[PDB]
Amino acid sequence: GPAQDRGVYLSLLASLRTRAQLPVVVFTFSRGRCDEQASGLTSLDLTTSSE
RNA sequence: UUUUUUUUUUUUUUUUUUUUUUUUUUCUCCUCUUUUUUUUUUUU
Repeated sequence: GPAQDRGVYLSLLASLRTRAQLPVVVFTFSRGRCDEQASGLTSLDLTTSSE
């Protein structure tokens, strides 16, 4: 769902940032919805202030 | 629920020269009448 796919995004991005496999590549099969994925999350902040 | 790839505005430059206005034709050709020729001279 529109609000449930975000749940999937914040589920996979939760049980993987704790462990060492934080670098992740998502092979989206559409040039259009690829930007839609990043647009509707808006909060990961996976960067240190030094980086 | 629609991915991936398909180049672009020709290369060249560090060659010598010791002439001179013009330019080139036109043929022989019946002159009508008072004359010898007047004359010094002086006032500029």
